Amino acid sequence: AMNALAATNRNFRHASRILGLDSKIERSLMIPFREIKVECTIPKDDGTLVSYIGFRVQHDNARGPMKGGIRYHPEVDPDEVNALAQLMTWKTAVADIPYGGAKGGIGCSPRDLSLSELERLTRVFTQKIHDLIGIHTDVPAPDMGTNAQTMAWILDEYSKFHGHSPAVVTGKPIDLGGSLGREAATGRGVVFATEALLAEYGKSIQGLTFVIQGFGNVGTWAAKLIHEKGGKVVAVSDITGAIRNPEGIDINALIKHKDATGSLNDFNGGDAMNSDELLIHECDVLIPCALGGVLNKENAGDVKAKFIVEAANHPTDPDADEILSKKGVIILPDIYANAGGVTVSYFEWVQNIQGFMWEEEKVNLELQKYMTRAFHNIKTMCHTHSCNLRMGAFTLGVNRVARATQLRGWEA
Amino acid sequence: AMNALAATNRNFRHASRILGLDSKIERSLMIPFREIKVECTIPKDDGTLVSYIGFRVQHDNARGPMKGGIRYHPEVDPDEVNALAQLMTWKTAVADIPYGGAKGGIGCSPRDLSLSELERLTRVFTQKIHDLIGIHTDVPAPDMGTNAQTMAWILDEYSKFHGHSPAVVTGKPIDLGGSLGREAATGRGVVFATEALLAEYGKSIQGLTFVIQGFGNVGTWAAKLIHEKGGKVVAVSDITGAIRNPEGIDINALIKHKDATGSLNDFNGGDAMNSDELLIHECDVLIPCALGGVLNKENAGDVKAKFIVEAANHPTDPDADEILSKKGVIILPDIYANAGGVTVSYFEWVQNIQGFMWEEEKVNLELQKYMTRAFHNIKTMCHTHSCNLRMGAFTLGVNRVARATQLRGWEA
Amino acid sequence: NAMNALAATNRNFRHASRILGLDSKIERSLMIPFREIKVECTIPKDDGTLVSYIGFRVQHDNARGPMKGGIRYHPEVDPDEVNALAQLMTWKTAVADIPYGGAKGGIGCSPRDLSLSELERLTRVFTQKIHDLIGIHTDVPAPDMGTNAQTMAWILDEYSKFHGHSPAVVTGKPIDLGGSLGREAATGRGVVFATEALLAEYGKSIQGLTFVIQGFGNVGTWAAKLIHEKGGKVVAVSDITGAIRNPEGIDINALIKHKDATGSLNDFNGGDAMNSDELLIHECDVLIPCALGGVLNKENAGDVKAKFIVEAANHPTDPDADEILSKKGVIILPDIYANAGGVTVSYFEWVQNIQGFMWEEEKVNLELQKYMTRAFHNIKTMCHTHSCNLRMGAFTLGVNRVARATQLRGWEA
Amino acid sequence: AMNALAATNRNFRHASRILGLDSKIERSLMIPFREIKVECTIPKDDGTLVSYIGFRVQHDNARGPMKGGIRYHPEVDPDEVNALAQLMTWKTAVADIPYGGAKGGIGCSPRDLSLSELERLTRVFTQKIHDLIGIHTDVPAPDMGTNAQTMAWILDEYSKFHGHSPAVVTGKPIDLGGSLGREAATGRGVVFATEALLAEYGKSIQGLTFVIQGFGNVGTWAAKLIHEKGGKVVAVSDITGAIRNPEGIDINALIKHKDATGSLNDFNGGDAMNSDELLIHECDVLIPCALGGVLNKENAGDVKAKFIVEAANHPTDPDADEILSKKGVIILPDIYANAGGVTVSYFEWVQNIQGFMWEEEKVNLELQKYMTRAFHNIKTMCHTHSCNLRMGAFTLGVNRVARATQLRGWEA
Ligand SMILES: NC(=O)c1ccc[n+]([C@@H]2O[C@H](COP(=O)([O-])OP(=O)(O)OC[C@H]3O[C@@H](n4cnc5c(N)ncnc54)[C@H](O)[C@@H]3O)[C@@H](O)[C@H]2O)c1
Ligand SMILES: NC(=O)c1ccc[n+]([C@@H]2O[C@H](COP(=O)([O-])OP(=O)(O)OC[C@H]3O[C@@H](n4cnc5c(N)ncnc54)[C@H](O)[C@@H]3O)[C@@H](O)[C@H]2O)c1
Ligand SMILES: NC(=O)c1ccc[n+]([C@@H]2O[C@H](COP(=O)([O-])OP(=O)(O)OC[C@H]3O[C@@H](n4cnc5c(N)ncnc54)[C@H](O)[C@@H]3O)[C@@H](O)[C@H]2O)c1
Ligand SMILES: NC(=O)c1ccc[n+]([C@@H]2O[C@H](COP(=O)([O-])OP(=O)(O)OC[C@H]3O[C@@H](n4cnc5c(N)ncnc54)[C@H](O)[C@@H]3O)[C@@H](O)[C@H]2O)c1
Ligand SMILES: O=C(O)CCC(O)(O)C(=O)O
Ligand SMILES: O=C(O)CCC(O)(O)C(=O)O
Ligand SMILES: O=C(O)CCC(O)(O)C(=O)O
Ligand SMILES: O=C(O)CCC(O)(O)C(=O)O
Ligand SMILES: [Ca+2]
Ligand SMILES: [Ca+2]
Ligand SMILES: [Ca+2]
Ligand SMILES: [Ca+2]
Ligand code: NA
Ligand code: NA
Repeated sequence: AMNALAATNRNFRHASRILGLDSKIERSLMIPFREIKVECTIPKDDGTLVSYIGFRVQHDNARGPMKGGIRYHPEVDPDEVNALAQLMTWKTAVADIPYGGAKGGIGCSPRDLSLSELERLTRVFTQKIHDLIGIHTDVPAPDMGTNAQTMAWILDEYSKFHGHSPAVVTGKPIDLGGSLGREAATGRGVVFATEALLAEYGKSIQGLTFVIQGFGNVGTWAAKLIHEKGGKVVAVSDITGAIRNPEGIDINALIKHKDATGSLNDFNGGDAMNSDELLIHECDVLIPCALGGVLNKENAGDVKAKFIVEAANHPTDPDADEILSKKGVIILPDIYANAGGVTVSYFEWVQNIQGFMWEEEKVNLELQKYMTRAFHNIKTMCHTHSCNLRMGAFTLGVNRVARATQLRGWEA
Repeated sequence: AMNALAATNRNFRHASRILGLDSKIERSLMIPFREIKVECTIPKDDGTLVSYIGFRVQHDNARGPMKGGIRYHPEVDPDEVNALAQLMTWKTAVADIPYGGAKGGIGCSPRDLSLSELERLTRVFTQKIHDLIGIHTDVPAPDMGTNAQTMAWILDEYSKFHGHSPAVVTGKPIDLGGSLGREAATGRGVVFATEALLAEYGKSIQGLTFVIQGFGNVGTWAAKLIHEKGGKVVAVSDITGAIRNPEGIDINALIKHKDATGSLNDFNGGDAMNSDELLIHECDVLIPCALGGVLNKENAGDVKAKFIVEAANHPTDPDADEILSKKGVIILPDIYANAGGVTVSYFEWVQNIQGFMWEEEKVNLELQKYMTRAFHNIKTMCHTHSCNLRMGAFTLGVNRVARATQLRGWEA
Repeated sequence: NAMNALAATNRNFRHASRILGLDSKIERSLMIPFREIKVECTIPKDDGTLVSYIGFRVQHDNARGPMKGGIRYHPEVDPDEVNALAQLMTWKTAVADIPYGGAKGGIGCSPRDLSLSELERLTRVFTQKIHDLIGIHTDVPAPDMGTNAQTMAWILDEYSKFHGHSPAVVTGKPIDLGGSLGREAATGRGVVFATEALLAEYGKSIQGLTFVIQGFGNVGTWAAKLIHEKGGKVVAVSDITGAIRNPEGIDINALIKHKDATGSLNDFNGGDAMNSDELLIHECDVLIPCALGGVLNKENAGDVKAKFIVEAANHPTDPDADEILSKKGVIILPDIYANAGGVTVSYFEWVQNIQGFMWEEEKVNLELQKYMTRAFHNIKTMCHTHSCNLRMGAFTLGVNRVARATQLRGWEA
Repeated sequence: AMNALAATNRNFRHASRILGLDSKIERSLMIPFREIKVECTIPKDDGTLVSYIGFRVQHDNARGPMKGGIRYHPEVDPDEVNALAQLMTWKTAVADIPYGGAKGGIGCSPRDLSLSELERLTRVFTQKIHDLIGIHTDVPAPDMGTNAQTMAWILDEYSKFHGHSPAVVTGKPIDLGGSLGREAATGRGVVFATEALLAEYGKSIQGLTFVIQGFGNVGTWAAKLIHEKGGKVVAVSDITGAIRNPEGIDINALIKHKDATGSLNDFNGGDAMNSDELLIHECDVLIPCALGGVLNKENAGDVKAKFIVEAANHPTDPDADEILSKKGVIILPDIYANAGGVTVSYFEWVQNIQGFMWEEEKVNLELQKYMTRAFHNIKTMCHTHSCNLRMGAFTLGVNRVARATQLRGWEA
């Protein structure tokens, strides 16, 4: 259970060492451009007040407007938001999209708030950060605990202060300027990333078994698209519980059952298992799709997967990376594998600022090209620097940010 | 040495209980409106880069634009800036000036920077916070390690972004719209505060002995104006050392000597003394004028003063308060005694927005009037609530802030 | 016959710089204006045909505060003149110890040749072209030659379309639109105060002395009227139409009525026509130029008969004339002091506007007197410190104050 | 050498008389929209101050945002900037790109300034004009003495005041939103223009001899691309000297030599020649790529070229035009032949505001289309008005600006 920012800074310092970065540049790159904490106090439906703290860490904007989602989750805190924001900086650079990195969140439990309370909280948070975000400054998006409806409320409230600004947030509903393909983009990108990786070993998804932790926006689309590529999704978990079927779970039936009952439990097409054995389940490919830090020094040694594809942000800490590398496990890093979301967010933003939307086929074709080119550039760094996939992506992104920073200069 | 924010929060909660504040209002008043941390990187004179982190905590704005200084000191960190900012909210309310509270700082050692480096650092910090401050939003000022020249640079840089804005900062040089009386205002207010307290016992400054920790903007003017009221300043210290004379130090001579040599303890008109027994020196009145938290559980039992007048922000922690109370020591609290600075800053801001400067005698007569009225209001709270001077001031300030907050309301 | 106005003003500035011992880099920075702006101003005439003018606003220096200075409509407006006038505003505001820097603007046009509707359109288009450059705490215009309170009303009205009601963006306004009591008369009244201050140093006063006035507009009429009411004998007056003299003194109130009724000073029953180019060399105790700059120059200065010159116009005496006149024993009270009653009461008008509350005229004129008395005292101090004449006493006072503010602001980016 | 603005105004008045332009419209089109001169004072690396005067002439914006580069050169003065700005107005209209004309510069010698000094000067200039330029107002670019790195500093400083604004300047580094093709664009467009001209005579570049004055952004690319189309570049000069080779200079070798030594002198593949006989050197096509006014009444009669293609701005004054016309020399005018720079600048601006960059193949294909179309419209004007190439282009541009001006109207 390592501190999230300590783990991410360890990876950053490793990448900086591989690159030979100057120490003063390295320090500047670590320090976020701006960290914001704001009081967010709303009346509950019964009129009583509740106060939350909202966060937006704006890590780096050398390569363009900052980009990253907003997490509503009880474990949101400054270290977590800082770690996620720094990862967005490297992720956007690896994807070669013209963004820097940011992240925000509120430490709350959304399932304990009514829809009207969530809307008020979202609008108050927007009132408290509207002057610090913007189409060409910092563009939020969903993350854990938020979704396209959350984004609609941000858009609606932001637009009161600045006029109609569809490009100020991505992950919007289609009817409010959202992009076709954005809902499925992170899971679909995970599929593309997994296919690029497996192809290096002469393999494809068909017939392989997959274990998925988390069953939300990322986990459901990754599970559904892997299954439709012929993969055997043999175990899935979420906050409610876990299920397994060694012949592969009928993911579409699982989605129906989850929507209808609110639970993975009592699914007819699988067996209840202990959630805390999900990550060490037998499989070809393990895909964490929920919280970070879940693969650590305590359980990494029990991981049975041959490949790990990080759909979640920072699911594997650096202690686990070492334990797993010794076990022969290949790890496709978060800052590449889950970048389908922010890549299609970039396409959404482009569509909005161009005032004209794309067909879904074009969105998904561009997503594939970007994921293919990013993986190609990662492999080049891995070869240049004789390093593993995580450090190939991390050095790629750090190097691109350092270049843009140096071009912009340092005089006042 | 107790954590500064923990110490201030202990005092705040006690005050809230005295007032019977609802627990949700109590929590809201603790949480700052907005906390900002920004990277401040400059080239040094030799061209090499140095990176600092700048802070501005905007604690509360219910009563008006936020107000508070900018500290350049190596121990600046988020807990310190948050504690100072919260104290500004109570202090402005105690003074009955139409401001809320804020504070900023950079963790740096100004003596280690050249004048050109300090100017670049000040201008970059201003570039990083200009969108967060403003004449009717948040109005900075000096504190430890900054002075009127610093404020000139903030004014000059801010005005590039928003046009000429003299009232955006106070403590300015007279020639750029500063107020007569502001340089001396905190020390002069300390004198008025001390006179008010002493008169409750039939006493005057004339003939009493005083010990002063620190010899900067606050300590020099407190010592000089006490001396000119006939007080005997028997010991003085600063970062370089300490000097004592039980007959009274010639403060004007000491000021000349300090300016000529940069040190205190080789002064002809006194004897060197160990700086670490200054606070426990025999005196009628002890006036800390340097860092916070210097009267604590380790040394409070050895304090020999009959009265403590808090010129520094939070020089006495709550452990020390309890120890000193049992010894019969009477403590005039920071949020009253040092409020001359922010009160004359209010007058400076008024003069700027009115476009027309006042004579110094008007500034100082208004300062006296405000300090006499605030002391009376503190005494009223002390009598109503049967509480000590610190809690009289804290409850006065918190109550005023809570009242403004409740009038503004909570709907979105 | 005149020196170039900017060369003349820079020669005075360089001399003041030398007296003060200014560093050469600071000297150069203080010469260079903050910002010079030239804009096309094209309007339809009443018959629909187009006419194009060039408008100027030179923002010379803002170290001491919002820039301040009038707008001139006159055929001889050009960049050198506007730059010279703007630089003089910087020193004048500093001499007066008001919290402003210096700017000036203008249009090279002949207002007499435009209809009122054409003048209004031109003024509104000029405002449209510079509204983003000026502002209550940035640059605050005012009248000058060829413009008046009605001109300022149109600037206010057009500017407020872009920025909301902004009374303090311009001074010299009509009283009924936020103007200050006392501003119409302020420059002439300040000229009297300044003259009284100077004469008192010689144990004299206005009563019984003789005065010659060149120009009979906002400045010249009020200087002449108020001098006359203090017992001065105004023995010659000119404007663009002609010149009249009466060695026993002209009835200024009668002359005002005659000029109003006929549009001319000529054929006034209470004086004698004279050659307008002998006006400045007429016998008198005190000569007060109240029209164009550079009118005392190499060609006529040696024939000046006045004992005192009080500069109500901006830069009426060039440095060649200064030197000639100094050898003749003529004492010259400089424009950047003597005519500062206008900008001083403009400051008061601006204060009243931003404060939302207007003053009585008695308060305005009492404050004007205080400011003019204090400024003269400070000029005398500089004269004594630097062993220099009145012009250099004022110039060094202003330059020193601007340099001090500049140094405090600093130079890093 | 004639006055630059007098020469350009003479060409403008000539074009207006060909068009029968209304005399009032003519006068308005001559008068620039807005001329700006600003103080630019910086500390040097040793801390001493230096003051420059920065200029931005915004000549005409009837057809759209104004466009034109920034020159750092000791001969920069108001007449030169006014002349270049008026030429940008006609050039943009000839190219049929939706821009008006502007130009800027600072009278300085960049080679006498350090890189940090150049950066501070550039940033201060930007501070002084940021309120007067903008994506839809006035978009600068490089010119003599500035380059992509200069533009990066303008972008960076401007974005402090207005947020990230990549389209505010063109000629940016690729890694900061620059366009592929922009660096080579002016020289490449010179090639296209020359090819369109020569084709009118059944000629092409291959085999012909060229002389080039200047060897910077424009001269190096023009010479390189001409040589790669089989042209014989027989003489080249820059500020350091001149070389000739009647069999053709190896331009790639000359570039490498120039880079390594900083001089064209002592190039192993050419002979020194007197650089003030470069323009009168025997050749088929003469291409000035440096200062304006270099062909004048004194040397035009000695010109030996058959064609002059004006890559520099206003290299030929009207006295020379007449002398050369009598000699049968054909002159392809600057406002057409060098328009590849601004045309690809337009594509860069488009890419930036669209948030999505183009392939270089597309950039260069569009450049060719635009240059071919502009030449066709110039020939149409030459035939309609029985005038030479300069007046065909000048009348095309003036007529397009006059039309847009008339549509906008004149009431307040
Ligand atoms: N949404 C995106 O576009 C996107 C993009 C890239 C990366 N990510 C990352 O993907 C991960 C999932 O995000 P999401 O958008 O799917 O969130 P979501 O809120 O839609 O779903 C989160 C899922 O995780 C489950 N979960 C929560 N705690 C769990 C626990 N302790 N054990 C097991 N399951 C648990 C929830 O029940 C739910 O199934 C996060 O790390 C997020 O930062 C999201
Ligand atoms: N300046 C104001 O208007 C103002 C207003 C209210 C309260 N305060 C408080 O007053 C105190 C002093 O502020 P200032 O403006 O005088 O600062 P300053 O920087 O002008 O001077 C600080 C002084 O403290 C001394 N000092 C520092 N560390 C010391 C140590 N360990 N022991 C002894 N002396 C030490 C320095 O040597 C110097 O004499 C601070 O708590 C500040 O927050 C300042
Ligand atoms: N108005 C102010 O508040 C103010 C303030 C300070 C200084 N000034 C200066 O005072 C002078 C006059 O300004 P004003 O406001 O009275 O202008 P105005 O337009 O009201 O009047 C100008 C006067 O000068 C006369 N004049 C013009 N050319 C002349 C010539 N060749 N010979 C003789 N007389 C001539 C006109 O006929 C008219 O009488 C100018 O130098 C101006 O810059 C004006
Ligand atoms: N850069 C563009 O995109 C662009 C676009 C259109 C037109 N132009 C025009 O092209 C010309 C060159 O611009 P650039 O971008 O190549 O500039 P640059 O600074 O990159 O290079 C200028 C070149 O001219 C040479 N030079 C200077 N003075 C000279 C002299 N007296 N004799 C001979 N050579 C001399 C320099 O040594 C250098 O080789 C200028 O007229 C410019 O306005 C530039
Ligand atoms: O779409 C975006 O802007 C961000 C997507 C994400 O923030 O969830 C992420 O990549 O972690
Ligand atoms: O004058 C001000 O606004 C600042 C006062 C201060 O921050 O130094 C303080 O009261 O601690
Ligand atoms: O009142 C003003 O602001 C300006 C007065 C004036 O510009 O005419 C001047 O002093 O020359
Ligand atoms: O690319 C631009 O916008 C301008 C190109 C240039 O200014 O150098 C020119 O055409 O002269
Ligand atoms: Ca950073
Ligand atoms: Ca609060
Ligand atoms: Ca200047
Ligand atoms: Ca025009
Ligand atoms: Na009409
Ligand atoms: Na240096």
